[PDB]
Amino acid sequence: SQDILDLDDLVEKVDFYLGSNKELFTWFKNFVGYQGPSYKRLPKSDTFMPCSGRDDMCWEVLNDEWVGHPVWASEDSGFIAHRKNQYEETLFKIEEERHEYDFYIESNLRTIQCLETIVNKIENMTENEKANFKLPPGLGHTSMTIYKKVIRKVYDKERGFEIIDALHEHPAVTAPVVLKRLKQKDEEWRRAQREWNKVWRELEQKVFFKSLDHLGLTFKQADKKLLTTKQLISEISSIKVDQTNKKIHWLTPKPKSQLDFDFPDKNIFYDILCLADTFITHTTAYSNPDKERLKDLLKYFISLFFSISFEKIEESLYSHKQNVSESNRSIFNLFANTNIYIFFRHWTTIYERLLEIKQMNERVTKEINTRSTVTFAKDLDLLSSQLSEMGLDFVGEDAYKQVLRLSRRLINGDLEHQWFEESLRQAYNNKAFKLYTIDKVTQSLVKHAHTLMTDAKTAEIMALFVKDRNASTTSAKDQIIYRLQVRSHMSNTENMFRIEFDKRTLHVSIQYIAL
Amino acid sequence: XXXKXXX
Amino acid sequence: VYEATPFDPITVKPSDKRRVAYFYDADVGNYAYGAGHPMKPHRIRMAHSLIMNYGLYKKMEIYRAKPATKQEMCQFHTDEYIDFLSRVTPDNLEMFKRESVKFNVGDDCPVFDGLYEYCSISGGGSMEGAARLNRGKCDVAVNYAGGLHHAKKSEASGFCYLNDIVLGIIELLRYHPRVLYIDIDVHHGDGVEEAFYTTDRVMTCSFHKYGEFFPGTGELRDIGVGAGKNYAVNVPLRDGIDDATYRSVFEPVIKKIMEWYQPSAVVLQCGGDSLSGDRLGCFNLSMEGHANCVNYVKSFGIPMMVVGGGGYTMRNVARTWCFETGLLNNVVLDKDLPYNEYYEYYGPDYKLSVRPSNMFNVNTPEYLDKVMTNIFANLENTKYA
Amino acid sequence: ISLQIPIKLKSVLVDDWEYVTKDKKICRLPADVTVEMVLNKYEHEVSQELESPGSQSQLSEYCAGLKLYFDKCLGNMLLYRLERLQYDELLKKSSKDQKPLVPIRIYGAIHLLRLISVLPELISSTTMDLQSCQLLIKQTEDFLVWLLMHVDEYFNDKDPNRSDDALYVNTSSQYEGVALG
Amino acid sequence: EEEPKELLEKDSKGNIIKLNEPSTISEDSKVSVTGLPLNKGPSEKIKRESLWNNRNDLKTFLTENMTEESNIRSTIGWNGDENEDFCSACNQSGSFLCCDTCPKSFHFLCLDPPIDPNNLPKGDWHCNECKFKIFINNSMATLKKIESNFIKQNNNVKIFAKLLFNIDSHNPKQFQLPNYIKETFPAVKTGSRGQYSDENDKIPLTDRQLFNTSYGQSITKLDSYNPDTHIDSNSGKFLICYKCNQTRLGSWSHPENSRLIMTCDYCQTPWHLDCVPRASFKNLGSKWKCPLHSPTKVYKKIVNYKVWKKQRLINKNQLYYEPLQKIGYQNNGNIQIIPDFKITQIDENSIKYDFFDKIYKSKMVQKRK
Ligand SMILES: [Zn+2]
Ligand SMILES: [Zn+2]
Ligand SMILES: [Zn+2]
Ligand SMILES: [Zn+2]
Ligand SMILES: [Zn+2]
Repeated sequence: SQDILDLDDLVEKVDFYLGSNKELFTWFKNFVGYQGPSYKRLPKSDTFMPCSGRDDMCWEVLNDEWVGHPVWASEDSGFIAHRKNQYEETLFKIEEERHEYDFYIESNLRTIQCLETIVNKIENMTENEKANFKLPPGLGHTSMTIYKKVIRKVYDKERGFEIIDALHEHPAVTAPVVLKRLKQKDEEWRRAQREWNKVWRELEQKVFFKSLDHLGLTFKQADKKLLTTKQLISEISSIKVDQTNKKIHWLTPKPKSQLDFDFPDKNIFYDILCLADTFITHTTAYSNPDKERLKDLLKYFISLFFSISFEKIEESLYSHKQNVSESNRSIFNLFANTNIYIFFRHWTTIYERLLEIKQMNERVTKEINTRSTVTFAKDLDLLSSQLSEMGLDFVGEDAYKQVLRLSRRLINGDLEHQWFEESLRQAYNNKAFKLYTIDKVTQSLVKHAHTLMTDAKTAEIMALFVKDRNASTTSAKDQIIYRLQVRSHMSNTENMFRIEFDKRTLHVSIQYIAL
Repeated sequence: XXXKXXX
Repeated sequence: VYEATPFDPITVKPSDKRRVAYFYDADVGNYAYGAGHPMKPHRIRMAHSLIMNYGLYKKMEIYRAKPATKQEMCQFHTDEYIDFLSRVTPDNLEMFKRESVKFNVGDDCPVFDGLYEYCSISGGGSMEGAARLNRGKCDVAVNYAGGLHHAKKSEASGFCYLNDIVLGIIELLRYHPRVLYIDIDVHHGDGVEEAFYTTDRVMTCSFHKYGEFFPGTGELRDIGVGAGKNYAVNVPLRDGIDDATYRSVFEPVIKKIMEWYQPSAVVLQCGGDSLSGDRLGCFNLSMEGHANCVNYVKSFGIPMMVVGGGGYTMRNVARTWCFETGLLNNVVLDKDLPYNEYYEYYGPDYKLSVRPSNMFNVNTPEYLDKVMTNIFANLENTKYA
Repeated sequence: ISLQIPIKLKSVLVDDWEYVTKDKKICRLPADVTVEMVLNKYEHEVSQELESPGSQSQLSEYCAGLKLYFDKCLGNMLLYRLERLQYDELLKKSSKDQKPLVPIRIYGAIHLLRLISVLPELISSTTMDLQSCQLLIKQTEDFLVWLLMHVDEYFNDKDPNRSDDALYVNTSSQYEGVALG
Repeated sequence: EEEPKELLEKDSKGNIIKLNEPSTISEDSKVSVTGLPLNKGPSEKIKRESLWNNRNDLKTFLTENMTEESNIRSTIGWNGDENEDFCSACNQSGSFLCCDTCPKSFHFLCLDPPIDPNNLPKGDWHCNECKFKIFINNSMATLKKIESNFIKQNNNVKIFAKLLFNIDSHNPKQFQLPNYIKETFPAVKTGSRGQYSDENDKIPLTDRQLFNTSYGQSITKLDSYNPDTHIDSNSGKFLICYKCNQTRLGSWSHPENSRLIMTCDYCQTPWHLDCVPRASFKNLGSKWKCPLHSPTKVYKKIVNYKVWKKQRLINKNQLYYEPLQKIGYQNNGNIQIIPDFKITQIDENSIKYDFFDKIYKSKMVQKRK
């Protein structure tokens, strides 16, 4: 409107301003009728007498005017280095030492070959021609420097150049002696390389699968932070805030949920209960009177919520531990305080960390039960026997039966928390890092159940839930009475949730509530 | 600093 | 425009049997970039050792392209730059102090013995590999010693002293009206894109990270200038791209290029940097993720040149290069590994495989849906051949 | 010792110091309007309306002194580190061509303005008396007012990346490698 | 120490029948391996720390006999066609031609005339100051007899006499604006070695923030869901992106649903990296600017590449002369929204009317066509 900016730029910027609001920008376009960072330019300064072999097409078609440099699009300071685990750095160090040995041995071998051909020439030539023979620079072969480096590395660089000169000159001597010495160095470096290969292989076995464990090495510390009350409410509140923002700037009324936790597979609940029972039986913090109440509460909550026919757990767990010693019903709201929510969030965290293990277990049992050797690691014993000597390799049986058995071994402490990591590493590639914290997550789940009963008002809300679920028919008035009754047992400043459950699909949706 | 991470 | 689907196993195309001219000098590999440097020419030998120990020399021709000459490198670089490379050695770098600073040689692209030989070998293969593609003598030239796509007209940037790819495309251009340079190295083909930034006869399409990595360039809006406008494509990506996503962005993009900028030759930089486990990379790709790129480019039935550029794991690059070589020959390689001269190098299970790590894939949809949407809009201008 | 540069020339100098150092774009030399041309136009314009030989000779002496001090100082205190390679290349070109360097006939108005800005420090560095200091400052301020009347002739804003007829030319990586290396 | 015998060790008449190989000893035990010497196996320490507590199949020697020397393509050669460590002139580091006499040091391209490193005058080189010291003898009477004569011989430019005189006695000095001109613009600020910076340049990060950040920190806000703290720090609320109008963080059990968000350096408006198409957080270089700010360079084509730049911010010299408003009143682009570098003060309704009549009278002009 003052002839400093044109229509195109105005519309382009108003797009960033009046963007997602499609109607207003449509009006703007209709009324106003709207129908490279790098590569600076070198002007012409000097391109005269470069490229002594350039030709017509090559000269012109190429680009000389526009130039680009790393420092133009770096603001004089940039090019950060991608971070690497200490295991990746150990792999790099091993690789760099292997390369050192190979580069100094293979080049010595190339020079040995050239010198062997030369010496063969010398032997089949008579004394006179020996004394007159004279190799040219490069020894007649394609290279001109490799033999130079090889001799310099071996022969006292000053005397090394003295050699590289004598060799080019009279080779009736020198070439034989130089070949001998190169043979001695070759065998010595081969011995050393063979010795070093053991330690390099062992270090590689130790650190390899860890190196590829990026999201799993930070795990077990990110779980502690992000698996907490604050973070768990933060996620739900954020989804609610996004819905309320598409309420400010998009439809006002519609959302009636914010999470959609789903449970396609039963028979994982029993595994969670088994792990909880094992932990309970191991803990010294609780006393035996408390452990039984904890176990009963855990087995009872899920059977009440998902309607899992309590006896089913009774028989399934008993069968699981039997072989151990041989060696109108519809949507049903729950309502909750922060205490119930984090407990029922730990439960779904475990279930979600085991469902992936189930699917990958099908595929990965298929895989592992066909893990082929090759041919030459066995003759030379080049494979990692460590995970087999202590029987952590997943050969022989299922994957979603050895993960849980190993978890039990870990909770009881019979299994080191380090070897469990490796066992879950080179038995899943690296896809079960979320299981690295299975003792800690189950410990937290049992602690939250303990808080669930030995709190006071939380136990009362749980009792109210028990009363409501065991009902047969409920009305909107009954639901309202449920809401106010649960609220009565929480301060007006506490958060209330609306955990919902549908028996048909075994999917539960949270409905974070505003006072 | 204005180059590859290099050695 | 970006829809993600799982990654299917690589299957050779039965209707695209190709003659393959695989270039390898028994000397490239005896040169070292230093005592701690990432780039290591020994990778090329290890790729050969697998290629040879596997059965592939029966299905291909091994050529030792003669080293390039000064007047032959100068077709892209400058007289003084080449004159500098041909005379600088570790024992005389001092006398070239001004030139070393001038040409960016000494700090991260060091002066190692036989530097000139290495570039000549890399240059000769790329030039000669294009010659065979030119004189209808082969349908695929494999030079896993060039691919040095960072060297520019007069500077040795990022371990690349001589931009042999330009020499190759220059040779490919004395025959083929158009070329397409797909680069899939994690870094960006600054040297190659710069050389053909103004011309419409070469479309440099580079996939890379962009934002804080060595090249620095390659922003989505670097689409060429002058007549070469819209004939340069850049696909900036974030850390930890995986096969399912790379394949879902690489494939639709390359299809649209090949469909509208109908080329008569293809150069495919195959850099091992974009593979999980890199020493200077942040891409989470398996061999099959890398190889799916090579197969797709092959699928289009156009003469191709495959060069090996960046790779610093030297084992995850040798494997894929062998897995690529034994994939242009229409035979899917075995997952075991033959007894090579370098078998200790290979991991716990001495198998032809590079394992993706669990890194988080941050290249979310609705971003790759915008990068591809922009690229498609630009390519709409190349629609008219 | 308190020179009054108009804010417009301050903005021009601050564009210059933010180009040669941040954007690494040295000036286009030889310029379209060198120091000789600008000083000569200044003389031929102002002396045309001055009064008395005293003033008509003060102008003539001031321009001559400006030119002679520019020629001896530019190589010494008017180039950023980046421009000291352009300067060296011009010097070597002169030596080869056997034509002694004459910066007044090569460099443009921006470097003259640099000289103006640095002037007070140089005046303070001498034992030069108060009367001459007053006269110098008055003449320089008059000159700067004149340049203000003709700012959109010597310091127009043009894009080096969009026109070859721009006062600034982007450097090359191989240029600033030597210049700042 | 046996003498460094010249290996050939000719015996009778240069027949070289007998040799004498150099002693290796060195270049051996060199301990330059990235470990211990190359001829020795891994150390006992490395062993203890590191351990875990088919040649007939080699198809390699069969390579020379299937490699064909290849020579096609051009192949014709295409024949045809004590001393200071910083430069006293620019105050920076580099190679120096240190003075034998003076303690000052200069670059080779900072001297006057610039000196080529490979074409040094060699011998002994003096700086301008020491040359003047020996040319003047440091006494005042001779210096007077010299400088007054100089002034007399320069009568034509006597007005500039001493300025001309004093150049000879000064070493070369890099040009830098005196502070009395930079101060006019509070935004600008010098850099570490003269890198002349503005408000648009990001504060540099420290080595602690880059080289010490653990896995998941720094530029590493791309590797984990760990930086879920894209929640408004000051208020504890959620940083909402301006375009999608929501904050995405998913859960620790669904980190793939989180979308990166960044706050603009100039105005702290949050944006999704996927909404303003970007591939990384800046963290370096310049300060990020939303796509929601007004342009500074407004390059215009009507070629007529007429440039428009927003006048640099002036010291509180700054003037705001009040309008009488309504149409006209053509400011260049400078404005100070209100409820000789004169920042015009346009209030609110004037913009409305000015845009209204611009677009309307332009549409009527189109009608004229
Ligand atoms: Zn690379
Ligand atoms: Zn200096
Ligand atoms: Zn001195
Ligand atoms: Zn902003
Ligand atoms: Zn957004």
